[PDB]
This record gives sequence, C-alpha cells and structure tokens, in this order.
Amino acid sequence: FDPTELPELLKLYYRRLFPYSQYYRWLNYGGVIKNYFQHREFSFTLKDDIYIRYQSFNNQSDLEKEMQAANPYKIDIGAVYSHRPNQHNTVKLGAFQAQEKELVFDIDMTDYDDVRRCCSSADICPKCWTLMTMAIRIIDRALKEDFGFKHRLWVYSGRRGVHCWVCDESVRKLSSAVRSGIVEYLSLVKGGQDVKKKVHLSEKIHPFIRKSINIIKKYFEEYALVNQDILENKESWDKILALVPETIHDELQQSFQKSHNSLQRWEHLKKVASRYQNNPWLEWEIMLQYCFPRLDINVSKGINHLLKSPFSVHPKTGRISVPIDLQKVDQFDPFTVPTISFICRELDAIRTRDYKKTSLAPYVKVFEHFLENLDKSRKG
Ligand SMILES: [Zn+2]
Repeated sequence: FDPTELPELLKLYYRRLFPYSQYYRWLNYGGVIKNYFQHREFSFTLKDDIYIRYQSFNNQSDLEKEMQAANPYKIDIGAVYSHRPNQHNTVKLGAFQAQEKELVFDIDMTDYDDVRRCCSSADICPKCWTLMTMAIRIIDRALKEDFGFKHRLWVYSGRRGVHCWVCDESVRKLSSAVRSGIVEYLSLVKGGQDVKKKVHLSEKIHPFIRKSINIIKKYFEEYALVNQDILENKESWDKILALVPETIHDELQQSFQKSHNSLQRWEHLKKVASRYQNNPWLEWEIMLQYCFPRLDINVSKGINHLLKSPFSVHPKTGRISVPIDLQKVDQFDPFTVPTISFICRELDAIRTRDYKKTSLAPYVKVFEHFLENLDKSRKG
C-alpha cells in the first residue's frame, strides 16, 4: 500500500464508499431524543496533521458535505454535549458539558510488548494476534454476561488493535466514576516497568477471573508454548521465574535444562507450582500476566474522550477500521482486512449499493445487524 495515493483515495472513498446512512442511523439513535446527533462532537485531522475538534453537524447531508469537503485523514468521535460544539465559543464558561457518550475500550498490542516475543511496538503477526482474540472474548463476555450490555460494536483499529463501543441507552449516561469502576472490575494486570510481577491472585477467585482463565486455557498451549515459546531458553524463562517465589527457582531451572520444549517445561512448572501450594495460584498468575488484556483507564473513564471512528482509514496501512463479527472472532484476520486502495480498485471496475459490490460489504453487514438490534431495543 502506498500512502501517496491516499489523498486521492480519500476523495473517492468519502464520496462513494463511506456508509453515511448506517453511520447516521447509528449516531442519531432513531431520533427519539432531539439534538443528539446535532450535539455530537467530531474531530478531523487533515493533511499536514492539521487538527480540529468541536465539529458538529445538522444532519447526514451536512456531514456528507463537510466530510467530502475536508477529506480528513483521521476521524474521531466524541461526546454528546450540552450545546452544539460548533457554538462552543458562544457558550458561557461552566455550561459547556460533555453529557453522554458510548462506553469505549481501546486494546493495543503494544501493551503486550513485555510478554510477546515475535513483535514489538506497532508490529503485529499471526502469532501474537491471538492475544486480541482472547481480549475480545474475555472482555465481551464480561460486558454481555456480567454487565448485561446488549449493544457492543467491536472495530479493528487499522493496525495494532481493537476498539469496543458499548452503545446501550443506559450505558451512554454512565458517570465517569462508574466507567472507571467498570475498568477496575475488568483489570487484572497492574504495574508499569519497575514491577516485574503484574498479577496477584487472592485465595478466593472471583468468577470473572475464573471465566477469563478458562477462556485463556483454551488458547494458552498453542499461543504461548508453541508459537511464542515463552520457555524456549533461559533469557525467556527467567522472566517467568521472576513471577514465582525464589524457593522453586533452582528446581525449575534444572527441569528446564533437562527438557526439550516449552510444553514439557510448562508441565514441569505446573507440578512444582502445584506442590508449592500445599505448604499460590502461580500458574494462573503467569497465564494472566502473559495473556490477559491491559486496559487504559483514561480511554474509558472520560465522557469527553475522542476515539477513532469506525470506517476510518489508517494513514499508513490503508486498512479500514472495520467492524468485527463476534461470531467469527477466531477467524478474524487483520491482514485480509480491506485497504482503501483495494476497495477503490474494486469500485473502478464496474448508487446507494456500490459498497455492497466491494469487499467492504460484510463488515457493513455486521454494522447493520448491530444497528438492527439497536432499533429493536428502542422499540421492545
Ligand atoms: Zn507477532
């Protein structure tokens, strides 16, 4: 993909491919509440990194217009405010308030750099992507079963990770404190870089943790012991020994030297750890520390947080911020995700149905099913 064709591709994409209809369907929420879409903040990042926020629009047409006119490189969605963001200059200090917004999560592969061996920073590969899969399943399960959130839209970030938009009516009215509490409930991996051991479990295991572990169990052998090979050599297995008491270090060190692969060594770790318990949950603390999601509280805490819009175009990979079908989550592949050049290619090889003829269609379908359930909930 070539980022210089981009300003030309954006023109076309924003004119004949970006699903404005479904977009407005989403953000207008069936018109039940007035000025909801009209009080929504957007922000655009234009060429040469020109950043503008407090963008608001009268309706879908105004949006189509200003977007096609600006042709932004980045689009971020924000809160629904007390007034129209456009007019924020006209509002007296103290009355311009973010009032409602979807509950959002940002999962970023870069946050796993201390426990994945294949890549670092913004690099991703099929061997580490399984981490997202566990993250989506682990978290979405909690949002659905523990919290009863019914309308959850998962979106590819374009390069390094995934977003979740929780859009239930009661959720959009959640205070920053409750949001922060939901993040604290979901969070198990605590610490920065000074701290080598980021997971400590109590004698009693809360169901969320149990159900998260059981999801990780299903993936751990292939992800961690085979593909990542976290016990390949001493440099790697010392990092794991750093997460367990010193009194079992020597025993494990020898059993690791005498062993041939990570499966054997993990199986040894299990037996020694289990034996350590009798006279605690080391295995699970290690699995969690190596596979459980890391969550930035600042992303989900603030009602005024601006997050990458679905169907944005990634300035470098060219990939589309596409919705993720929760039913096929294990089959999701960020490397076969449509790029803008590909869907413009498809378009220039054939009115409101042009995108259906592109590879963009099934993701818009996922988005439409997300919208349909959203209507049904408003009705009954
Ligand atoms: Zn990788």
